Amino acid sequence: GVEIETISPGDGRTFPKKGQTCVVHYTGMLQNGKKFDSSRDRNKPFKFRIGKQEVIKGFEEGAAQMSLGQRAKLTCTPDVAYGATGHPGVIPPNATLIFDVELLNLE
Amino acid sequence: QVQLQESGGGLMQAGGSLRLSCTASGSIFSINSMGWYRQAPGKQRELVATITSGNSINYADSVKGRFTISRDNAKNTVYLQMNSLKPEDTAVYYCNADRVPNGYNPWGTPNDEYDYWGQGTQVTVS
Amino acid sequence: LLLQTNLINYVTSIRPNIFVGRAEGSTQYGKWYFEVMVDEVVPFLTAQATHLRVGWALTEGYSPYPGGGEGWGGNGVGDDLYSYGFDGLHLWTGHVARPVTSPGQHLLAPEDVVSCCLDLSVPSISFRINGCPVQGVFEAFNLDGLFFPVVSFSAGVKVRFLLGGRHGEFKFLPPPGYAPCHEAVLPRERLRLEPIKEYRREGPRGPHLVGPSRCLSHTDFVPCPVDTVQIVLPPHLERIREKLAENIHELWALTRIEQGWTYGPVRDDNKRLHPCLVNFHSLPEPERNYNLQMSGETLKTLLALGCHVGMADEKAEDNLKKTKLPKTYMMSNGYKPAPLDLSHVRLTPAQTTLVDRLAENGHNVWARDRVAQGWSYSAVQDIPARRNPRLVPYRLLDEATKRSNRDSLCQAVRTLLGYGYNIEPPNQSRWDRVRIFRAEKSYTVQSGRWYFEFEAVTTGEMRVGWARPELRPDVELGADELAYVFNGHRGQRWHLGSEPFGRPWQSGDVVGCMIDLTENTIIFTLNGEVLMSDSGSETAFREIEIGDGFLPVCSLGPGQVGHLNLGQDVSSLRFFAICGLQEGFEPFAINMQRPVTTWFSKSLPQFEPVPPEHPHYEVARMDGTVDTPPCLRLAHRTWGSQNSLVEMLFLRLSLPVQFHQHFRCTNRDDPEIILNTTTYYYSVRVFAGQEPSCVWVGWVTPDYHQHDMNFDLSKVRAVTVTMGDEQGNVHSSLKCSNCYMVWGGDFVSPGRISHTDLVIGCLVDLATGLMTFTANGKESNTFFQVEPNTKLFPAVFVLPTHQNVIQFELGKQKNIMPLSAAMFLSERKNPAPQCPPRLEVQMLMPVSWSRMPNHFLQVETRRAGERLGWAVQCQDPLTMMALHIPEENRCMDILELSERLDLQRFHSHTLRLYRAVCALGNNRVAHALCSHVDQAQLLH
Repeated sequence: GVEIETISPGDGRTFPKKGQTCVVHYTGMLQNGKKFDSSRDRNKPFKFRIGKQEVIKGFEEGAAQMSLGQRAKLTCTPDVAYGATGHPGVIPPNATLIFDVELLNLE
Repeated sequence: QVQLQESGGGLMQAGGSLRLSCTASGSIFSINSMGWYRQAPGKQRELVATITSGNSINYADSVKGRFTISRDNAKNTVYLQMNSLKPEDTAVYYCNADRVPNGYNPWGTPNDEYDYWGQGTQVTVS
Repeated sequence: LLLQTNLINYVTSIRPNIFVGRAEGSTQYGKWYFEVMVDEVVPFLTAQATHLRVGWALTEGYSPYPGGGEGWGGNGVGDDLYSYGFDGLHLWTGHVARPVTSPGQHLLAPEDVVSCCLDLSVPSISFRINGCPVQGVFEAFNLDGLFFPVVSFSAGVKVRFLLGGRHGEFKFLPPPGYAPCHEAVLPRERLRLEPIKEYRREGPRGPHLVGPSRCLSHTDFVPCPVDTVQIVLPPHLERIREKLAENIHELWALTRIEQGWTYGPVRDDNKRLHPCLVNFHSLPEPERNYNLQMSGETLKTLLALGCHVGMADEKAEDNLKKTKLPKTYMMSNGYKPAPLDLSHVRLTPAQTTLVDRLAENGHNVWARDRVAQGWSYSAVQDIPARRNPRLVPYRLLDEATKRSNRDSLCQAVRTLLGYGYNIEPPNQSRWDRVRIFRAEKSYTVQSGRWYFEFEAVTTGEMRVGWARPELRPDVELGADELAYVFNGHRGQRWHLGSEPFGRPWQSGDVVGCMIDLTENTIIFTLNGEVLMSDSGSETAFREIEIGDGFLPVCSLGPGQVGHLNLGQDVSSLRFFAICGLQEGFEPFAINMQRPVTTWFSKSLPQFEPVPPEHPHYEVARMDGTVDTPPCLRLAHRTWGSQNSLVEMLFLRLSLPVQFHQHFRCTNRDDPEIILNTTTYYYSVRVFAGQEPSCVWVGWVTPDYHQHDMNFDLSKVRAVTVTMGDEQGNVHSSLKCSNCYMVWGGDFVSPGRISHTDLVIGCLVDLATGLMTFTANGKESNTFFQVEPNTKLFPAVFVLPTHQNVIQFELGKQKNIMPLSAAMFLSERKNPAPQCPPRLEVQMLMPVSWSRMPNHFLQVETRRAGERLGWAVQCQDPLTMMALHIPEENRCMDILELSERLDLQRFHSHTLRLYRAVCALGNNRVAHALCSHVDQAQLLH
């Protein structure tokens, strides 16, 4: 499963359903606090749809669980993540990911 | 360490007799002019008549009425008796002893701050 | 195995200048409470979460620096075992964030008020936000040192300090028994916001380099008087003390007569009536007896101190005019005598010092008995609350109370002089006193005529001159052959020894240092005038070999400031035209576009490898045999010699062992146990002749910088974070520390020099999370349990008292796997012990060089008023790139590699490998390299 913990209050009562675009500003790291994604250095928000399964299922469920303008820490287990496959040179074949996500500008 | 345990000043009607026993237990040095302070609830603190070793009493503006204050230096005890209860006499009453004799200190600030303030009691007038 | 790089922020720290604590017999209060409110916060500015933490800190260890430091950098409150913080979601201690189930569960935001309360009786720090208490509390921490409020923040945050009632007003009522922090201000000083520690300051002419600052200790508030009543002086007590009492009575009555005080047979202060009203004091009076105690105690204290009492020409005192009369005395009083001994004999400086120490002792005894009663210190007098603003020690007292306690003693001493008295008057901290600043080793000059200037703003102990690139940070300037320096506090030229030269300087005087490498000469000019040697030579030093080069250098003592001007701008150079301009001397760094970077000797102890040329210690790598495992033995080269040093030694192993991420439980040795076990073995053998009471065996964490030379097992840092539910009952209690060792004396107490060596083994389990200790095959009662994701280094603390001391034995036991498997991944399943070259013994070193940042955070602090209190704001971004060493769990500035010539080469080859792996159109690996090196780092 995916665990969600709030960090800052959000707008609330605005959860993206299937079929919208969403822009997020996220930072993702290993279980041992090893940063390997940060959308802030690229200075562009990550754009993704819901229902196309382009992003991993854990990230999609975590993003759809929270509301607009909310900052949330999402812990994704390797089962709902790459897990054994991982990423050569990026992610070990067994790791639990922690991603902080600030959903904004729902469309 | 010298502690002044004071018991008395019970609550009775006007005109009654109240006996207050103050006993100072501690070091054998500097036991003189052990006297009394009063403080009304929410009002300024005043100095009641203070007896010194040798039976000398220093009075003030609040000694009006029927006071009698006697002391014994053998056990450092004071038996203060009040016979004139007034509605304005309700206050917390503290018994304070110090090295300073006859309300005088030839040092200055040090011995002035050199006071042994013991526990106190409550005096209430109906 | 590869250095990491990332961009971090600059974090600064501000305290409220209120130090509190407790000790045996202290005059302070054990409960405190303060308030901080937040006005403006700009989250995610400069692509990084804004830092903001509020809490307490300890004076002894909390010394943050602008650089990276531990972790990934940006250390604030709670990133050390000396501070505890709260950022809104977690409680910070030991660089570990533990979430708290607060009612709000949100990060610090504008219009947020945080109340912090500290209890010293039972050590506990608690926080609450907007009236909502947090569930977690810190407990059972070390009570050494003093505590002060502290806030750590990055750029883009504005806060206000509601310190008591004078400066700001509390938004919420304090808990009962908790005094506001405004009551703990010392009488000598006023409230003022200031940083914790600094090595530089902004000034009118330019940056002012500052040195160490003296700090009060928790034992400075206790009174330590001398028992003077024990000594008796009957020859004075018989007659001299009543003469003193007579004149004291004279002065006493003179005061009343000068005052409105009237004469009245019974003491009536209301009508100002004189209880005695007699010129000659009536001796039978107990008040007169108490004045005899006056004189007696004064004489006893005088004899107890170094004073020698006596009588010399008392008939002379009787002969002079003792009965001086002003004719203004009251008609009840007689002729009050004024000896006027000041005219006959004035008070000597020694005499006024004697008066001062007598007054100090008289106040110290009173402070001691007030402490015995149970009084405390407060900025506002409160008799019912047992608070007195004058029970601080005499050194801490203000000058008004000093003169009030000194006037009568001055009169008494004048009387004594008139009577003719013949009284006559009777390792780690070393680095914390001197801070050395020097230029970078890339600016060394080997030819020409160079000139630079230094300004002594504060008259004190500073040493300015030229130094060699090899100059060590521990040694003082000039004590070796690596520095030609001048000390203007005493007028001494210093090089491999001190010799008088020149004259001492004053405040504001500028000294110009000029080096001539063509003539091999050094010249020091004070205010444009060349300092003169005793022989008559203008050159302070001569016949100087060029060698490898020279650099400007300066050293400052405690509480000293100085302005160093290399000479980038000629218009800012003073006295250069007076001396040096027409002599062919050029200002240092004249055509340089950017200011010269400087290095300072940081005083943070760290573990470094044992050098092979160390004259006192030697480490041998003994191989393994049929019945002996590999071992590293320590020996003393200079033991039993006149020129030998013996002191505590802190040693560790260079490689750590790391626990599992999740604690999933868990002769002839059986292979299933061999390849299914998780415990590891590690032993230390103390040789015969070395006292077992002077060795400590165990493990250490990466954050251990305590170089105390009197180390005891009770001096280790320890804290307990307790998390409770809403009802208050705790569901979590986690211990945090940095040293898990045992004491060798415990095993030897149960039983002079013994022939048998002492073998102590430390069993570790990386799955359960526990480590145990055994001695000579006997199970001990010492156990420890630690949290996951913790890496520990084997370590020993030893006091050498023998030629051969200790031996690190790295082998295996029955059904137990050795430390090589735990340390190395490639040998994870190898039961055979081994010692690869990487494994090594490292020693703790007190001082090391560090690089000062080029730019610093600009923090603006002031006070808005009594309604709003003090305000702090910082709004200018400032970032830096950090280089992180993985195994040691600490980072450093990427620009520090200009002097680290090995790490620079390794990182350059790492970058070359990074290019090589993605070379020739390997886009699948080029994508992966972005997670390691990113666009922001590349552009920066």
